[PDB]
Amino acid sequence: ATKAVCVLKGDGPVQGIINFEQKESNGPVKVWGSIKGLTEGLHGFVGDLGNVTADKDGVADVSIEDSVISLSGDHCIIGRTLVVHE
Amino acid sequence: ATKAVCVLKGDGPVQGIINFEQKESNGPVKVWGSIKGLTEGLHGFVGDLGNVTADKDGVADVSIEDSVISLSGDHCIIGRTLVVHE
Amino acid sequence: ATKAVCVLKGDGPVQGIINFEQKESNGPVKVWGSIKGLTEGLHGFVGDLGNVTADKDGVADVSIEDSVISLSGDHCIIGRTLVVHE
Repeated sequence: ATKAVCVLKGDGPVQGIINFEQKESNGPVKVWGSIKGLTEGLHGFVGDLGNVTADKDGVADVSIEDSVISLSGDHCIIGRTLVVHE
Repeated sequence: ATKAVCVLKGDGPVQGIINFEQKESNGPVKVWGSIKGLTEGLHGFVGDLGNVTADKDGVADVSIEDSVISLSGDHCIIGRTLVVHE
Repeated sequence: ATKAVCVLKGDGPVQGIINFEQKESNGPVKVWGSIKGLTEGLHGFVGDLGNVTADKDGVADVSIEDSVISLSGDHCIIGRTLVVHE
């Protein structure tokens, strides 16, 4: 099979198969999400209240996430500031 | 099979298969998320209240996450500041 | 099988399979998330209230996480400051 990702025979759910091949990427990558799996029965081969949680909160005014910023020059300031000339 | 990720035979759920191959990446990568698995029965081969939790909180004004910033030059300041000339 | 990650036969849930191959990466990588597994029955081969917790809190004004910053030059300051010329 030489190179082969996610090779299988039979049954059973398969979820979340990711193949990344980068050549001089120079960038941000974000993989995220929640997975839930269950197998029952399986004869001849009780309910649980639950929840998976991956949220977020928080209040701001300047928020940068998974971004690329480039500000080259003079007086490159991030956030509040005060510049007075003469 | 030479090179083979996630090779299997039979049953059972498979979740979260990630293959990363980078050549001179020079960048940020973020993998995140919660997984829950359960197997029952399996004959001839009680409910539990639960929850998985991966959240976040906090308040700010300048927030940078998983980013790439480049500010080259004079007077490169991050945060509050005060610059007076003459 | 030469090179083979996650090779198996039979049953049972499989979660969180990660393959990283970097050549001159020069970057940040973040893997995170909570996993819960349970196996019951298995004949012929009591509920527990629980929770897994991986959150975070804290308040700031300048917050940088999993980022790449490069500020080359004169007067490169991170945080509050005060610069007076003449």
